[PDB]
Amino acid sequence: AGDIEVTGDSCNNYMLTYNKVENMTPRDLGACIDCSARHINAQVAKSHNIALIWNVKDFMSLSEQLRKQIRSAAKKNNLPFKLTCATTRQVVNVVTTKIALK
Repeated sequence: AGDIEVTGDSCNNYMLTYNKVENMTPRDLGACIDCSARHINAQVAKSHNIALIWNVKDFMSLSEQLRKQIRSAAKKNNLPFKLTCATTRQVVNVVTTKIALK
């Protein structure tokens, strides 16, 4: 694979709405809920200059299938994807959707 930027600020565990919920395995769905991952619209993220900042341990908890799907969606939409060891969450100033089946 290769290089991802590593930042030191808070994470958001945001993933694009292109990664549909019904297309994940029960394992990856549980991992997203366990790390409180949220859905954000791509054009919504681009206007607010929002980057995809994932906690390293939380990103690791996802299957490699979904891990590649998230970074591929960010690249497709010219959105930066970052990793961090920070566990503090980004203050949410943009509308996002909780990932669940509800």
